[PDB]
Amino acid sequence: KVNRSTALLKSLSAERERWEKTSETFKNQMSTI
Repeated sequence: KVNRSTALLKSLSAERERWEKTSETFKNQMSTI
């Protein structure tokens, strides 16, 4: 279904943004360990 495809597309784009934020947080934690 097209609606399901669009919903999962926007959800996975949000996941991409969240997980690149997680990656940069992981890079930040190296400075403090």
